[PDB]
Amino acid sequence: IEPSLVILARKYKCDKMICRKCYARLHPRAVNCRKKKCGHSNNLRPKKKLLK
Amino acid sequence: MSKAQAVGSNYRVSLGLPVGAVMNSADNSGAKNLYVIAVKGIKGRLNRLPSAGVGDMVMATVKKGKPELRKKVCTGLVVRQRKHWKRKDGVYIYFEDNAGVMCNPKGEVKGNILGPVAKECSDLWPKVATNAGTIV
Amino acid sequence: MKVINSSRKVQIPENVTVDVKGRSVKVTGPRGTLSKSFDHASVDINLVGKKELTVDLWFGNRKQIACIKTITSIIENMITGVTKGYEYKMRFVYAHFPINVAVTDGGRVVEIRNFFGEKIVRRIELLDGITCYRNEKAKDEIVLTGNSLELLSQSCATIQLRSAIKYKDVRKFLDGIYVSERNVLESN
Amino acid sequence: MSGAGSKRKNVFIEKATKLFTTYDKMIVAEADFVGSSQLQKIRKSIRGIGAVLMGKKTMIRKVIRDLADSKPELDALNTYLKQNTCIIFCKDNIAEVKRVINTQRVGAPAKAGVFAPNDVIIPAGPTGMEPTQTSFLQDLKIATKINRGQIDIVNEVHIIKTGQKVGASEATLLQKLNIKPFTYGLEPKIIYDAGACYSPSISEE
Amino acid sequence: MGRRPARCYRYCKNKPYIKSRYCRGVPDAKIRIFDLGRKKASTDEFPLCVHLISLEKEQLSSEAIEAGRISCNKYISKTGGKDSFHMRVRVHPWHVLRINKMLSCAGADRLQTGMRGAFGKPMGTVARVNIGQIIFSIRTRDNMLANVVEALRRSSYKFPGRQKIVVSKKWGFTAYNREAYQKLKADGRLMNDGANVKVITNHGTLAQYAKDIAAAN
RNA sequence: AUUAGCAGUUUCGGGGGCGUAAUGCUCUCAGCUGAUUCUCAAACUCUGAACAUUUUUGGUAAGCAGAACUGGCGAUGUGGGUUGAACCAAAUAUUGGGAUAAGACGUCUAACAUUCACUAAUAGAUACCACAAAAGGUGUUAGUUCAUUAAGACAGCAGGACGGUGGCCAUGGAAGUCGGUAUCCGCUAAGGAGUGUGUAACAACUCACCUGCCAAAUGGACUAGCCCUGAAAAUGGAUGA
RNA sequence: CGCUCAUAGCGACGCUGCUUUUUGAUCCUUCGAUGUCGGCUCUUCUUAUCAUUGUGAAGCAGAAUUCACAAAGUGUUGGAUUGUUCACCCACUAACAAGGAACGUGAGCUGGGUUUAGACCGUCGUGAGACAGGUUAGUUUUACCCUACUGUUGUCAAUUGUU
Repeated sequence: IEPSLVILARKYKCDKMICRKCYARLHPRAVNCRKKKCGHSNNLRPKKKLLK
Repeated sequence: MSKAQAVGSNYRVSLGLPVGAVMNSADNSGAKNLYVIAVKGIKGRLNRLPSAGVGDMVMATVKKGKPELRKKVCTGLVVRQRKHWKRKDGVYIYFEDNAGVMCNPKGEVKGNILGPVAKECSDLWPKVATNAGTIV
Repeated sequence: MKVINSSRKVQIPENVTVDVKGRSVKVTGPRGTLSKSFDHASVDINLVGKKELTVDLWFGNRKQIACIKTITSIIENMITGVTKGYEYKMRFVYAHFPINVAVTDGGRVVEIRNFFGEKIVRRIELLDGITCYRNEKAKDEIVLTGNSLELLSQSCATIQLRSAIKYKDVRKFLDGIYVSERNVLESN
Repeated sequence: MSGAGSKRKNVFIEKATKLFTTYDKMIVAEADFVGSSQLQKIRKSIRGIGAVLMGKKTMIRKVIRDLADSKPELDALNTYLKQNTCIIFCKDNIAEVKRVINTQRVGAPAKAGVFAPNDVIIPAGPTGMEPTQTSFLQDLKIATKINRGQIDIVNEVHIIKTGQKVGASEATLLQKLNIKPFTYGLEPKIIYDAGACYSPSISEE
Repeated sequence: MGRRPARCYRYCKNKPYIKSRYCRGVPDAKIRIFDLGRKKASTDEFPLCVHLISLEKEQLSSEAIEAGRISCNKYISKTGGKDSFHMRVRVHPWHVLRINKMLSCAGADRLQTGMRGAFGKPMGTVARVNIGQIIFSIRTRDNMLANVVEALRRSSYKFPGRQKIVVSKKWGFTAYNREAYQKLKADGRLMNDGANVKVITNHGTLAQYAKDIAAAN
């Protein structure tokens, strides 16, 4: 119930590949940036998880 | 720092003490004078001296006093000034002399204040208000 | 380039009636009436009878070819919406302040007072045609409903994006109203 | 090209045509839900008497063997173009194969999108619903009613069969509770002969 | 180089200038090592030759070469061992760079130092390649036509200009192909030293096969 | 000038090993010799041809300094390159007609038609000449080669993802999943002594792997065209507009 | 390197660029003369953005900080020492970012220095004298022309017949 909510939240914010030459937030299947500043590129990393 | 006042900050009270202004220590401490080095909350211009009206926190140094305090930049408060200013009332007040007090960076006067303290100052700093004999 | 496209067909149920004039369709169904324009080159968009609407493209580029399918999909969506409407269930969540949502169907608007302890009453008007209704399961959801998917989704998006603190860490908080079930359609 | 790739398909062809004329009787079973733990107990009883041999959609590569036998593939009951199948072979025990196959079944809750067995009852009523799980019910678009002093969506009957996908919500409900609707494993569709059908009738016992 | 941008000596200009009795002052080269992996291994072991050819005619520096080889030497342990690699580099830095320095880099003068005697002091070295010269050969097993390819890719970044990379049809450090080499081997015409085939002639060997034929592969 | 192993020495220079030990026997190892191997040159050669462009030395370079050949400029306009000492056409008594050269032919501006791709950028557009690179792009265009597929591929969606066993190592605990080494068999269409999430470690989830549904193409690694990224500078702004 | 983890942030050994805010290189213009340095004053422009705006990354829990994009719209200080740009400190500040304009700005100033003649010292020189060493004293001329700018009349010589 509560975990579901958390996962939903993550879905739109946290689970997105976050580029590198750019820092554009994309989507978990990404292999490009869709930015003509980034030059599309193929430097996608995951967006990091929470840490205290 | 702090400032916590009051709730605005007044209701400005006129430039009176530019920097390089010597004023009376008006406080139970070793200091007799207070040379004003600069005033807190002065964003500049281009050849304009920082100035302290009343209730301005003023980085200062003791020119003449006991040598335990001298040769040391230190925080103080302008508590009354000879340069007149308009209040809400309508009336223009001015005092007999330029004067400040000693204080912590937070605005804590540890001595008791000699002479009139000026209502604006009282309104601003609570500790100052407490230690005043005369606010009038 | 310039390969000659085939047709893209979309089925039409006998519940609805699809008009088309000047490369600009109009589905009419029981629920209402959606309208949409499509502007392209040599895109013959015709009716076979009252069972198939066809979209064509004589000598398409790759770009041109791509958009045909999109067009078809959009008309399918319209068809769907005007016979059995779209329903987006949005769940809202934050880990301390209870987010106060309340609908006003007179204004056709959702308003959110609390969400991060923000004392603003964050509101935005829902798009034309669509409505929300205050559905409860434990004070956790709002369910938007509509004819047009395009509008409905936009509405959802607006209240999603707005409902989010825009200062410091995005992972730490869960603040927002997010779309949970979007594939569901209102029952008839 | 053909007869290549990882873990070759050609190899499987040898099993599905040459060993399809070395047994007396057969049974066409259904494997769309049974596991490997459940199934390895039905690869000991069956293995001793015959085998479980099927490459899966290699009945169309059986047409060379149908020259003499004339075997039905699309003609028999179940055309096998909607469900997975695994043919059971037997020669020693032709009578004691139809029931021991059903003895190794194991019951469990339904899964998300599974093809599902013959019988699938959804949880409902006081036993089939909790008071804490009413929120979930409320969330759903379908109506909730008070039957027998409990808030429920009310359905305690068969709404799906073999080769019909169970709903997600229903599956979730099943998983949450301790309700196991039906015991399932390798379920016979029909009994099968060499070049014919012996009995075109289901036998779950 | 370290002293300057390599774009100063990017391209081949001037006549070749070498460490000689007419240019004795030159500093020692950055590479004094043209080795990688097991050099003791026989040519009959490793049959695959992955080269790296400079696509441009240019002055490819000693430093650059050094950088390249270590990149390959740091793509030996992460993939495979040292007993699948061999490399003679095939490009030494023979040419030496002259550098006419100036005193007033931070200081000042009214054209006192200048070019009044402009000759450059030897400082640095460089290898003068062409559009089809080999700058790194890797002899290896046939199980690495990916990893030595990717070693050499890494090297390519250390070098000026575009850099082609090629998998040969020979056994590495040998004239013969794989269809011809194999034929020789079958026939007994092949013969091995250690990391180099000799191959048994019929012109020199008219009637003296008592050493060549004895040690045939 | 320089790289590499290899053979024969190998007892030798030195380390040991080998029979209790030795200029006695064999190795790595140095040295000697032999046949192969990498690379090499203004001041090497067996051999050895035919301001501008080309050749060419110093210089990081210069619209720098210095040479060779040829042609210009200077001494020389004219047509063209928007503009211009040297570029291209082409040489200059005064004219007419003709037809051309370079170069152009939307409009400025004398001169146009037809025809096939490419470019989706605010790009790009007359050599010298007013710039631009390494390196990137699931932008598009074409091309190369390899693999898979009606034995059911590819994509999605669905089912399964087991036994020996928690193998053997090690230890608070490491039980497929901190880490070390082997990494096989059973039962199978098929399931790594296991790809991560996770757990004191587990469990649970996920992947490789196999198969159902659907139904004809699909996947990849390169290549080079244009295009995009790379690509920041001071008055306002330059494909000449 | 960053406990782990190449690329949060850094980044060897290398390589590729750009800028003309450094100093050289050169000698093309200027030696019948383009007033050198710094400061004050004033304007404009650049972006390679210090702050502020909106954003996106982070080893971003919070606060704080670092990294990047769109952005040059608005800001970017008072002082001690020094002729000093530069430098270094004190204090304020949201920040006290980097730069250009004949190294912006001498018929705008100042003349502190450099930079004539007087003079002193040190070292050098037999000496006259030298010093890119130190010290002290030492003329800053002319706009009324043209344009530019600031403002001011006035003609739109039909301000569309006149006012």
